[PDB]
Amino acid sequence: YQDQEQRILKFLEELGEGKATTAHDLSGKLGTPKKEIARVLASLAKKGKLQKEAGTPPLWKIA
Repeated sequence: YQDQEQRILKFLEELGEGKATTAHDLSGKLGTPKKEIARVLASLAKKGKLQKEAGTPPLWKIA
């Protein structure tokens, strides 16, 4: 998608392609609100391409 996607994509690849990340890192770099990152995360996962590790390890996942 527009820059919106180009950003999130470059974010994960900026730390490590094929890995996971945390909100503190997302809202920190992207400078976006936790409400936004949390929305797109659940919205993208709708297709099954996104993932969110909701357990012991506080962080999301990749699909």
